[PDB]
Amino acid sequence: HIFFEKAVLEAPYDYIASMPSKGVRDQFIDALNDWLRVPDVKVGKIKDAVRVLHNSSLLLDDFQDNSPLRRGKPSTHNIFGSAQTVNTATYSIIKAIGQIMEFSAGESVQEVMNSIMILFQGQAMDLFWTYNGHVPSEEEYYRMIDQKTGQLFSIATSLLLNAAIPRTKIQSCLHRLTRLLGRCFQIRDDYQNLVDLDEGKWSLALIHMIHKQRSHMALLNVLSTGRKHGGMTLEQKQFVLDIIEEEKSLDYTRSVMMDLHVQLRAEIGRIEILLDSPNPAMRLLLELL
Amino acid sequence: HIFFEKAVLEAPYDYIASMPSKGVRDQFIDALNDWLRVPDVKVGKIKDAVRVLHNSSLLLDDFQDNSPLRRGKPSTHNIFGSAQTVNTATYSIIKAIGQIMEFSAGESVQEVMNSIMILFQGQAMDLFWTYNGHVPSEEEYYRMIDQKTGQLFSIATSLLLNAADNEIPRTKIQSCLHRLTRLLGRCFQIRDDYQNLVEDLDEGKWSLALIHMIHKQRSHMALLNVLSTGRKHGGMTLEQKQFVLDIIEEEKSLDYTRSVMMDLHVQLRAEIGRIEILLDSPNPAMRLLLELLR
Amino acid sequence: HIFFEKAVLEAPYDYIASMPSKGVRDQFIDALNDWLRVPDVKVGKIKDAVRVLHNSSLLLDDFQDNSPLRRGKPSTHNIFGSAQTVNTATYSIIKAIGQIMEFSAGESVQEVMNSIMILFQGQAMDLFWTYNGHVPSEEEYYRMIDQKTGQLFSIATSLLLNAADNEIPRTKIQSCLHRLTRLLGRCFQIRDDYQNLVEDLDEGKWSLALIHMIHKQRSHMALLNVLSTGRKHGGMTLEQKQFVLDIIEEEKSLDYTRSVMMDLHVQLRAEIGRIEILLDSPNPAMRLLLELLR
Amino acid sequence: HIFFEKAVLEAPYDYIASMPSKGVRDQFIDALNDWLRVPDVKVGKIKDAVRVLHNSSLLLDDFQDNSPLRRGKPSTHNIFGSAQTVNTATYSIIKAIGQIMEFSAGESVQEVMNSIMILFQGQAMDLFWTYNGHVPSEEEYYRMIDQKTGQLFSIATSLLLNAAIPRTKIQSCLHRLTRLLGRCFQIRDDYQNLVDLDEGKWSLALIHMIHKQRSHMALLNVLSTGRKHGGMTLEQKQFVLDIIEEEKSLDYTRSVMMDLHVQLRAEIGRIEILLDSPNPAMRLLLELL
Repeated sequence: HIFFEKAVLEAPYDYIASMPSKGVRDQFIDALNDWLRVPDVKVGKIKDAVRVLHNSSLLLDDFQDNSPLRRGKPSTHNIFGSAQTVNTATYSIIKAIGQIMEFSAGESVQEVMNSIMILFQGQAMDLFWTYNGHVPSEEEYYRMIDQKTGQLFSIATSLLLNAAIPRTKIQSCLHRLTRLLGRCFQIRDDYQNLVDLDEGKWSLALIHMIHKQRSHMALLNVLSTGRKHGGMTLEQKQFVLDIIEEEKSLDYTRSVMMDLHVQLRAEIGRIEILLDSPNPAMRLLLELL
Repeated sequence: HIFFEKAVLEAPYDYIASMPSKGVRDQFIDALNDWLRVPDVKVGKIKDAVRVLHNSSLLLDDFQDNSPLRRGKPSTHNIFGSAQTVNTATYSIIKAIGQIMEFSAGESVQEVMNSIMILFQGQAMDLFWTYNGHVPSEEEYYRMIDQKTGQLFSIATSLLLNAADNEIPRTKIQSCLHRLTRLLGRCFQIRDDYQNLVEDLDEGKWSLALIHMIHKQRSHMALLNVLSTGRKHGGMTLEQKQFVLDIIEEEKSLDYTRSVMMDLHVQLRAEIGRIEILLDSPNPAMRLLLELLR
Repeated sequence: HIFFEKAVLEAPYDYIASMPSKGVRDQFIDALNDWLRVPDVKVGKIKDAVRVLHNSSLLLDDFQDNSPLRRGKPSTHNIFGSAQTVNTATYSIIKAIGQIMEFSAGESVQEVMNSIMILFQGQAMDLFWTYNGHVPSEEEYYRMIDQKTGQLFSIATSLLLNAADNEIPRTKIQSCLHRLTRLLGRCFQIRDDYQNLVEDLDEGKWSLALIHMIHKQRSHMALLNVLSTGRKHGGMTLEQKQFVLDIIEEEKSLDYTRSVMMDLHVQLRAEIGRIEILLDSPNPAMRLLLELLR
Repeated sequence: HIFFEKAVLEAPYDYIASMPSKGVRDQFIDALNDWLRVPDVKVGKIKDAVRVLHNSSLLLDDFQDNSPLRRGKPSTHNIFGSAQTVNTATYSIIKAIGQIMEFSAGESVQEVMNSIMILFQGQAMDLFWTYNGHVPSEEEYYRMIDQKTGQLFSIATSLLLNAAIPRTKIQSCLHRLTRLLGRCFQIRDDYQNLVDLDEGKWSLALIHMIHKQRSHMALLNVLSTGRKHGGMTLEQKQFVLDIIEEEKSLDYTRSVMMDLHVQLRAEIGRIEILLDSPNPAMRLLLELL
């Protein structure tokens, strides 16, 4: 009937939903709801909207990096074919927009529309630097990371500032905290995924090493010419392993995390002092990293 | 520099922005404008957004059906890779959705996006059939063709009408126009099909001819089993493809779509004459659009 | 010398003539003899012909499902090649049909072959489903299982009864016996299935479990799409196979066949008690046959 | 319904039937009906029975020699898979037996049952000599050929002698003509198929050359060791081509045909003189070769 055509379109989403999600986009909102304090009948709807947007982000990601198994279960790219996964991810983002064009928000449609166009620009960069071997710089890797991960919490917050009653004075001093939390969470996720293979999959633990001016040019010319001629040899695979240990990129991630925290605990304090009410939970949210 | 990011993202959509489309969406919009009588500023922004949706559908369709040379240049999938064109298409769809929002919000645009998710339910039906091999019926196949090809004309008309003049009959012509759009989209899909079989796409997709043959009790088993061996071996043969061409030549397949195209053509002709009697004047453009369908 | 031709033809069937079958057709025939009370010359020729049909079905089945090690030796397909085992199987089927003709022709044997062509309509249904991927229903799946596994027991019983004693109730027990055969064959197929899932055959075939899952609206799409990708890539994975095992563990699949096996077991038990009241004495062998079904 | 399960089993047969059959098994019976003169309501049934038996023979053959295209259209082995073609060929022979267990014949069931067991023995030999490289001898190749082709006309005639009224005096002097016509027709078919590739596909035009004691041992050792090590080289493929020309196997087929004819025209004469009625058609049947 109609339920058939409706449950076949939403089948890949129904497969990615049953995954044991970390529950951060649904906890950051629960921690941001301590300050903004929107009604439950609305915060739940916004949580649903950011949840479908993020699950569709995973749907596009798990295909945009060919991986038979993402975590525990097999990857949607490897179960429903590839054409089905793409044609359901696109429908899912449009459905989330229509969910945002509703009670989620009325007049600031351009606000979330632009904050989604940023989310796709910050991803095209990753696909470009992987498909074209064009190694980045930290001034651009941090740009991309904040252009692809933080642009989800940005929509998550820009819709909670459209419902929550002071003024937008917090905005300029609230977005900052959003982008900071987003970058730190991506960095923590990369760290846990590391503790390696290349094949066009950059990270902080690689943009710090491939720019270490000691043995830098050896690196900028080891990946290439080998990634063309097959993939890599066997002593070369150990070479970069021992190279990452040299300057200890794995410790620059620790240092940047030790700076994102002390940047968070001074950025949360801005909100804690703007509104005269502590937040015994958002300070505990930092246990994520 | 954003000047570079904003041009690596748009790069795929720019690659088929200049392809020789020989499209008809433009002619249909310039023919509906003969009735709606909207300012040229409007008929410009509408074409400059429905063309984005169309080219985005091309990226999204001409990639699942991995093709080679298209008009002298290879398919956008093989050049920019699969992962990059998908991201550019998902962005370009949102770019057009944002373009729509700007021109108008009165009379609601929550029914202009609810008319795009239908354009993806249709493609979802098609990509579920071609993948899981489930043969369609005849009514279900017509439903998918209406959902997938005609829905883009439906978006264009539902955006045109929403800023038509604020005069005119308004709603008293809306449902009639929507029926005209459905029949016109169905004809323009079925005509490209009948031109393809004058076949060559037996690698997975489902034309109306295939729906005619697989449903006739004579040789129904044979054709069903041929498609299964094809999808099992990834392409049938140059010999088995000649067998399917001979089934088409046997069951009078090129005579059953013609008897459907020539029927939908007279139906569209009756529909257009019904539009010229609903507080409207002649449209020698629409009757020149039907001539572009053999 | 014919001594060589007559031994290269019989060579494949002789290769599984000594395989450790652990079969049950013999036990069932020796249990039906407890009722029919036929001369041992009969109960010998019957087993020496229904065993030929069974081993021939093995050649014909264990070849389409190209397998490797079977009981410590490879499948008869890989040793003698596909073309040679098929010819030996088609000959051995006719050898058993000719064997049947000899023992008896009164009461007609034109209904003993009409009960073998059913055993091939069943296998034809199975080889059309596994090939063209058409999912079965539940009643159609039970029909195929009755046609394919139970029909060999039906041949044995319709040959036993046709020379049962010329005394006995005769026809007044024929239809009851035929219902007993159908239920017993269905149980012995479903039990081998439930033992296979304590799975490992997701390369094309269709167990009852697969018919339970693909029919439940929850995750019906997921499982259908997994089987399509499997049959498209020729085998799914070691990862996707674990996904199907987790669906089985989720939808309570190993609890729905058990609720069907334990139902068919009580049904068979009631049927056997109904046979002991139809001018017959106890059969402590039949009630020891049911114990060989967990 | 029931028509479904009935038309799926008989679908491969329905595909091999639409082929443009030569129409020999339905013409040999029409030419044998001149002497025996059975009723039409019976000769048609026997023609149907031998037609399904022969179409099932083709079904097993076209799979037992892997060929994507037999003639004009594609091969049943390459359309319905392989498991379907086998499981319909077997059903077709059983159905033909049941058609023979009827009006076709009543009491002489063993006659046609044995004449079908011979038809499968005469084929197992071919599959053995192909699957095992065991080159035959003419004393065995003629045996196999008469054991595989003539055993169809044999059933075609043994059922017309079960309906047709003299005695079985003709039998012993009628079977001979059947087997002679069967061998000559197979030889004519092989000749037309030749006027080559090996891969275990013997013929008269090969059993005559691979036994030509001049260059014989070179042949018995050229095929093997090469058919294992890949297939063949490029000068070797021309070698046997020029070898067949040497002794002219292609002319021993002509000589054996020039003997089968003069053997036929003296075997048909036996029937022509036994019953005092000429046959202006069976003499014209010989135009097949």
